[PDB]
Amino acid sequence: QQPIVTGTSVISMKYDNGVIIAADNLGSYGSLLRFNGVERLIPVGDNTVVGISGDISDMQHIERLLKDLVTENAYDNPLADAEEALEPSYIFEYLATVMYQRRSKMNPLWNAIIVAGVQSNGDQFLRYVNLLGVTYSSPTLATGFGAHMANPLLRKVVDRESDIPKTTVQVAEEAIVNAMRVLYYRDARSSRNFSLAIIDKNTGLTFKKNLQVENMKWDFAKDIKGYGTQKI
Amino acid sequence: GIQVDINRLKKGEVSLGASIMAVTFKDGVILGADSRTTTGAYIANRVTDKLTRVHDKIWCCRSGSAADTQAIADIVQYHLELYTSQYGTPSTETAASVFKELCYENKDNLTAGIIVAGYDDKNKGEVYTIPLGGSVHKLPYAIAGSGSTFIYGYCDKNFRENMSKEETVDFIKHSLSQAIKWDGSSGGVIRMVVLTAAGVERLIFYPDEYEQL
Amino acid sequence: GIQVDINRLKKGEVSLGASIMAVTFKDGVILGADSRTTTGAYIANRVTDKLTRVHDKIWCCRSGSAADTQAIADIVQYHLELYTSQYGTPSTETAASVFKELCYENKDNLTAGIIVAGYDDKNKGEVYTIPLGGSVHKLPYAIAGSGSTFIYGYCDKNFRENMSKEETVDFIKHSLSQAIKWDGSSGGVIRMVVLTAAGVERLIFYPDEYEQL
Amino acid sequence: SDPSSINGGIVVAMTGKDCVAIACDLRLGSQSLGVSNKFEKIFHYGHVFLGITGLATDVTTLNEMFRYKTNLYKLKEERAIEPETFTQLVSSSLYERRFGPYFVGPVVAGINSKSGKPFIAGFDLIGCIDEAKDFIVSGTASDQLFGMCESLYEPNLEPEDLFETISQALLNAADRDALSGWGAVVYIIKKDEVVKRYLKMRQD
Amino acid sequence: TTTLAFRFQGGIIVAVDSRATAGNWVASQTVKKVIEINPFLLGTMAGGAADCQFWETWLGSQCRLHELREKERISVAAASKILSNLVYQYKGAGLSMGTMICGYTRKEGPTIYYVDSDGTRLKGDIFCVGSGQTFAYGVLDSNYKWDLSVEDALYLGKRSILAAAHRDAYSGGSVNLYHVTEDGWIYHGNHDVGELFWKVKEEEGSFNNVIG
Amino acid sequence: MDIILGIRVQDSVILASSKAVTRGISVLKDSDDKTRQLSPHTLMSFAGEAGDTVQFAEYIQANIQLYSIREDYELSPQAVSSFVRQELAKSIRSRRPYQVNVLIGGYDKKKNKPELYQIDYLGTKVELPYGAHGYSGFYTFSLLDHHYRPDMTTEEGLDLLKLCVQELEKRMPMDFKGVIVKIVDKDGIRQVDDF
Amino acid sequence: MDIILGIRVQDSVILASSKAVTRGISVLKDSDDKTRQLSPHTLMSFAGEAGDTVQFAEYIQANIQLYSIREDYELSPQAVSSFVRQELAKSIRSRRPYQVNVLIGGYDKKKNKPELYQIDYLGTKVELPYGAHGYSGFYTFSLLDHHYRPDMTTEEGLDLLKLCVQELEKRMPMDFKGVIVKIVDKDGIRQVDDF
Amino acid sequence: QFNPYGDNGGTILGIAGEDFAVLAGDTRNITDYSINSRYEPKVFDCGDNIVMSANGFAADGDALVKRFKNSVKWYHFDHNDKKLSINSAARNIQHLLYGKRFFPYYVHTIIAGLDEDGKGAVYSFDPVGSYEREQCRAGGAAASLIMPFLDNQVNFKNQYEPGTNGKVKKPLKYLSVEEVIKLVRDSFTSATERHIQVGDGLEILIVTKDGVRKEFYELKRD
Amino acid sequence: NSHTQPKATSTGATIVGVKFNNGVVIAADTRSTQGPIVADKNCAKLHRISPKIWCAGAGTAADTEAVTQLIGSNIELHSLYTSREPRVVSALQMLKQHLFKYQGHIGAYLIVAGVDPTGSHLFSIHAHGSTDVGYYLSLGSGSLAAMAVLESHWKQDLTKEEAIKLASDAIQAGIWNDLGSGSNVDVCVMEIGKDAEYLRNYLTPNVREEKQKSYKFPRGTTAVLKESIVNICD
Ligand SMILES: *[C@@](C)(CO)[C@](*)(O)[C@H](CC(C)C)NC(=O)[C@H](Cc1ccccc1)NC(=O)[C@H](CC(C)C)NC(=O)[C@H](CCc1ccccc1)NC(=O)CN1CCOCC1
Ligand SMILES: [Cl-]
Ligand SMILES: [Cl-]
Ligand SMILES: [Mg+2]
Ligand SMILES: [Mg+2]
Repeated sequence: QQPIVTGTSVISMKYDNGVIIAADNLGSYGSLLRFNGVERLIPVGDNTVVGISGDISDMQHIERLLKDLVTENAYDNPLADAEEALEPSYIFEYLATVMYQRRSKMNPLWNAIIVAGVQSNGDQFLRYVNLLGVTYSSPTLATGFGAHMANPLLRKVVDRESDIPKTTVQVAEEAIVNAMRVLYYRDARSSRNFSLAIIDKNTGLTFKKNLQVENMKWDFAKDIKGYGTQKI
Repeated sequence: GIQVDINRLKKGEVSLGASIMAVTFKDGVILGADSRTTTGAYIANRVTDKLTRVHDKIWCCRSGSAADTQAIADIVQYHLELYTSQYGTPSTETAASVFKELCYENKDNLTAGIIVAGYDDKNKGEVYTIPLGGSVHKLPYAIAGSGSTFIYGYCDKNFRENMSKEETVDFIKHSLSQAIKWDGSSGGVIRMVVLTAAGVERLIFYPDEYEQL
Repeated sequence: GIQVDINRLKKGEVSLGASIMAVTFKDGVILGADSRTTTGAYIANRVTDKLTRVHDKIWCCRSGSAADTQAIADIVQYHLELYTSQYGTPSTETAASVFKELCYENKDNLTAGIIVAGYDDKNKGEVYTIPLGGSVHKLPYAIAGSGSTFIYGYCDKNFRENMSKEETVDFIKHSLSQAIKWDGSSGGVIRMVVLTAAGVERLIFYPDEYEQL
Repeated sequence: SDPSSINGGIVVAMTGKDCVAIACDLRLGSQSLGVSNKFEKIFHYGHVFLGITGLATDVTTLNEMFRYKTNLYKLKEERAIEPETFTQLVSSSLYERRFGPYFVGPVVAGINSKSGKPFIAGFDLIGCIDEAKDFIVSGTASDQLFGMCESLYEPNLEPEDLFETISQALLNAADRDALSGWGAVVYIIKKDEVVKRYLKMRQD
Repeated sequence: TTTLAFRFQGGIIVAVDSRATAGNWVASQTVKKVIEINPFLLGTMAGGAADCQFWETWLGSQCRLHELREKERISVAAASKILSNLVYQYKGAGLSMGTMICGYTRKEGPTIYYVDSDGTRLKGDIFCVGSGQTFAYGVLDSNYKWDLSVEDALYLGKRSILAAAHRDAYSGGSVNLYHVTEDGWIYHGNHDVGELFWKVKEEEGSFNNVIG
Repeated sequence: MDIILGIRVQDSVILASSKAVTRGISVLKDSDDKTRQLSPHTLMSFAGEAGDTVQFAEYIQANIQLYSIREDYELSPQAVSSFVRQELAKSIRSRRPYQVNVLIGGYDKKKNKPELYQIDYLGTKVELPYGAHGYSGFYTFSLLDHHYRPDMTTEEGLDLLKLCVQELEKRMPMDFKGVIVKIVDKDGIRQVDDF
Repeated sequence: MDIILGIRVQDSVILASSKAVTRGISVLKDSDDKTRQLSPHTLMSFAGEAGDTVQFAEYIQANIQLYSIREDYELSPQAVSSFVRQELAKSIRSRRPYQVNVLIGGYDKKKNKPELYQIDYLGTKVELPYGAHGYSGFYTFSLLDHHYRPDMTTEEGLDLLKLCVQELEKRMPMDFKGVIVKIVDKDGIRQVDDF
Repeated sequence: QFNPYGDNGGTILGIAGEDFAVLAGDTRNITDYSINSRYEPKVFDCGDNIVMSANGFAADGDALVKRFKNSVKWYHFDHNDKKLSINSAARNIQHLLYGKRFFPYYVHTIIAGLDEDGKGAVYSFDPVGSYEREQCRAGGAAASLIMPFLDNQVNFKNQYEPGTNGKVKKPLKYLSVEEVIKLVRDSFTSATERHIQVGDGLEILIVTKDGVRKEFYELKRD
Repeated sequence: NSHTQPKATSTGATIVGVKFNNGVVIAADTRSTQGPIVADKNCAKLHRISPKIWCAGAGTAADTEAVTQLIGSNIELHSLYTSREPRVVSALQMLKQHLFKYQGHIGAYLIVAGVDPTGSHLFSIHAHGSTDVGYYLSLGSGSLAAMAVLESHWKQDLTKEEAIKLASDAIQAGIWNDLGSGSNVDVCVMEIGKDAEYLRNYLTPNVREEKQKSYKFPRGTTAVLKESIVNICD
């Protein structure tokens, strides 16, 4: 078993009133950049966003499970849109259970997943889970290349817990958008087009589609000639 | 199916996977290339120069292994400099022959897909392509690199002989634009080198321009 | 490369390496395909029909394993016939879902790259592509098969939405012509199937015509 | 069939106030079988000391080789080789066999006779120099030695106190390694006197 | 590991080391390798630690159920066969166990059964099991007589483990002694090799290979 | 699987070596002498890969005999052992190494002391009071740890050796057809015919 | 490996079986009886994979004893051998086959004739005047081709057997610690204590 | 081909006193050469004055702890709210681990608490269930660095009484909670210096008859 | 040729190079690893090829030190032969041709930087013999963490002080986020018309805190069997 059509990095971070999460709109087929209209951020209710990387067929399977979870929660539940609504912590633990069960049957869902959201009591939720069933939480979280390149940049803003209240939504979103640009420079299986989602405890869920990487530095390339000695 | 070319590369070495092409036209010949260099899925260099000078008006496009193509191009440049000191300016055919000799005789230890392009006054613009095997093929235009697969259809339909400079630049720009769009191993800026009687001209084109073609 | 698509096949099985595509247009949708079937480098069948009916106005293009795609298409046709007996005419989306379910749940044992295309009266022409992984992708047009690699550049540059019937037929003909020219696994005649409100029309085009385009 | 862990053994070196210490175990085995409990791994050429862990045949071969090279050095230079110079000689000699290396983990220790500065250094099998103020470790219980040294070590220890620290580091590391132990030797090296002590340790 | 047990005039001597390894890493020096099944039955452990520990405590449960059902203490033969039939069901699955079931009953007398994970079950007077079994055999065989005293037999068992503890890299820690009579098993203490080696070297005058 | 033992006592060195030569499922010979005299007071026993053992032993023997003629002088056991070790140390990094393990028992006439050296095919030399190669050591070392004393006589050493052979005959899987015993002392080398 | 032999003579069947049980480089036991009595006039010797041998032998023994009680009648050696063969023939195509080879020596009371059957782990049965499993056959078969006669007595058969054991002790690589000999005849099964 | 195991690094440490017991563990979580989290706790209060940590492959570690916590819950339901003794918990964990003998939990487990005489207890487990009570145990990535230090400082190994000719050993005695925490903090700072997978933060859980207390300390973040 | 040694030291690292107004600056961390163990907590990864050409090295530690010294030796002889100050392209050419000849078996990954009569230069060399030119470059296990910072903050026309800040910030990103890198930050500045200044331990943000206890043993704690004076003199 292996992933065929794949999605690359998913990045995310916490800020004073909520969480931000982002992911590009590419479905790679090996080295071929085959599909360009792939949404890899999937909202669940008006308080959670699940970002998924890895195998896209397995992503679409998870989509259907989450869709079905909202339906099932509504059954015989008069408080489905109030006290007994789906929380980010519920949605995550469900997925984490599935991922670990599948790895334990030697038949894993190939993915790396980040569940971002805001709880009912206003607390920020951000936690990671992957094909192995491994889970962890941190002020910043990222998958694939994001882990190597985005996290370093995002940790300069929020290095520890105490930096979260000091970080505004403007500063946080700027860091995310910057990180997406760096990934476009340096990740061979990434695209310019991406989606971004903000879940705030006050202003709620804001889903931004069709964003582009901009303000790129390419001008210095013209001065670079040859690979050593060549002058022309 | 061309994963096999990448398969030939030594473990962990830098890969040139590329979108390179050379096109003859009325006034001479134009070489074109992307600027991406990869180590797996990490882009080691996003502003590479794959168009390299082996003589005043004989250049080449490099693809395959970065190390192998550089080592070869350096040796060829040495041979042609020594040729010039004894026998005067070498023909583009002569340059392609020296490339072939190195690529063919070391075909097992090398991964180098090279396009040779030059301008004589007698022979005008000429293009020779040298694939992995070490064979030589003289053509009106040539395409190569991992990204070239995606533009065989486009280039065959759109290429005409005796094009103008502006038409040839548009042909190369549109072609490499598509190759870059579809090939993950290709990207960055589009470098070009114009070879005519007038001299040598370097051109560059940035993403903001060519992406929205 | 294309190898790991063909590296999937079981030893000795018939290969459906292909040049298949489906294109939506003003009046509906058109499916297109070559007619070549190979066992290694031997052409087992030069007049194959890769465009197959799963319902009156829901057809599919097959690529990958001949056996696997046939077995799948037969099961889908059975499901949609049983669907029609109980719930009436199924949507093109419904057909694509049944294809996905079979391809995804049996992704390890199967090699089937299927394009689903159909005509509703409400939804007009629709195209869904289902690659090896078993994922579904709804698109304005789709290309697939070993020969599709060579026409990504051409098709992206030349495709427009809301084309006429004659324009779409020319678009498919020129595209598959190039795919056939460059891909050894593709060849023979170019079959097409037109899906509109008028009905179902079969078209064929022979080498003597399309080769010299 | 891993050359570095057939025979087993350990070496450790430390610095102190105007002194250095170098210590080693005495075991030589053939995998599980203990064969000799008298196999010393520390040698000296003039005032420069060299400890060597790893494949025993190479330990012996390198000792004979550096005895050879330091003797010719002395005849031509008309002086004893210094630790800094000897360290470079070991590095050169190991890298000369880059693609057919001696399977060893050598450790240099000594005091420079001119400047009086305490000096220690370690190498990998192909001659990569590892210089350190505090301590150097080598052998099949290197992980254990790293742990003991990092916690027990403090700078500017007197020779008598330094002896206790290095001895406790070696003993407790050796007892957590199956292929190391069976006795131990500790060298305490001052500017112009050198004391050699054999430690009592558990013989299993 | 190194474990042994031998039969003699005055019953059965059982002796084991206490080391546990994970490759060349010495993980523990204080492992109990003798399991006390009941006042008349002992079991030794060698091989996979978990396998031995788990299945021999399980064996003790099966022996208890026997005496509840049959109103009589289980025989050594029957107890050993429960274990040998169990591991035989897991043959090929990768269990690693080298055990000895030692005990006394009226009908059998003092009896020792070797039982290993590839299904072998053997009755016998002398057995040494483990990575250092050969080292123990060398000392034990060359000094063994049926007419040994309880004092001499206890010492020979202790000395045979010590010999193996010394030479075998994967044996050591401390020696646990047991003596089995008609009245049941009797524990004869934990003996650390740290002190025991030097005590034995001085008093016995042996171990001349070592720097005294 | 080939048994070679060595015991150094007060005034002599005793080497015991198995007589069996086995190929496949057949014992081709049961009276083989796995040793060569290097010099009047130096004896080397050997065991390992077929062919290599005798080829190596005789090659060393020739070199030591050449030295004796040239200098009209016998090399010390320490000197011979160092020469042998270096040859094996060269060998291990050759195209095809000698897969031979040896024991060198000698009497140094200048020191008036017996000496026993154990060298493996890698070139790993150790001086020992008692030594063994192959699987024999797994039994004999622990046995000798117990029974050996440094001040023993040659007769006490032979009884100590009998104790080893008995144990090996009891617990070894293969029939090695007994041993040939030889004693090295101040009066040279001699063979014990009845063992 | 393990040695199991069988010789059918005029009025009896003689089975010889090695006493050694070896694991690794240690002979764990030198008095092992590699046989089980299936019925008063039927004896089965066995050799092969550790554990499997005794587990198989006892399983057969139980089944034959169950038959004897049920029918109050002893099964003929031919009938027992056929039952054993079928069990091995089933076994070889199982998930984990019994890797056991056996010799079945019996005295048929109805025919008043001794019978010897050789069955391998595949379920390959043959009735023979003399038989052997493992590497033993490579020596004993040719020896018995020469010395065996069909009309021999039990005493002549034991001398013929001694000749086999001597040859094996001379030319076999492994020490198999002698053999336990048992005789099957009209008066049942008995063991020769001094061999 | 799919590999179901992974290494999440980290290291843990248990020490037992006279009337108390500590179970410490760093808060860093890693994969390969990347840091996943600087604060991800892996030492858990499981109720009945039992603290537990299962270091190694975090997914298996979490699954095990989760299952033991649940085992404690069902022990109360089935046996009239009886307190689960540390020795009983240890045996129960053995069966959890050995239950997956042929597809193991890749973890080194340590539990700590008080025995039924009120005295400090530490139990340690291998991946397949073999267990042993000890005064002292380090587990995880830096176990080989810390463990010999503990042999020397807790159990006074290789230390003799000065002037007694190496004849009289240093006498064993229980350590105070203050002295034990000193050894823990020094063990982890040393392990942080020399092991790349160890750092960020240290979380100690102390268990006395009064309950379970926590203490946190910063560690180097490189 | 031997296909790798696992025992051979191969340190994790973060080395970078940044070009500025009147020259070039390189920097590095100071951790040397053995597997997961930190062997040296303050090694020097910045090497001198010539007075004004310096070389940062990652990969197989023995190969980077050995190859930098060999080329440095030949560069010195070349400088004396030609009566000229050595050029960076000469070191570049000699390094790549050596590394290429061994087909990657010499695992040296280098950032070369310096000044010479031609101007200021910055190159990178990979083990297989390929070379790259750039204004900003990063190698080592923490190259991605460093390059993320370089891509975020680098601009054209950097000053000396800005380049040192950018370089050390890139190394810090490796120190904190990459497990292979750590400890201190070394820097070397090479400006045109001036001597190159080597700033050993330019930053030390990872100082070991005071230990809770002293582990100085009472004298006599260790049991001893034999004492003897060793003769070092003739
Ligand atoms: C002598 C000492 C050696 O043979 C004895 O035989 C003892 C027997 C006593 C303990 C009963 N044997 C061992 O000590 C035994 C050796 C061994 C190891 C593995 C398989 C067979 C035999 N040691 C163990 O079993 C250790 C005991 C631990 C240290 C308490 N356990 C392990 O090595 C475990 C589990 C092994 C295992 C077996 C089957 C399936 C899965 C796992 N492995 C680890 O702990 C892995 N790892 C090693 C490095 O440290 C981190 C954990
Ligand atoms: Cl390049
Ligand atoms: Cl078909
Ligand atoms: Mg064709
Ligand atoms: Mg030992």
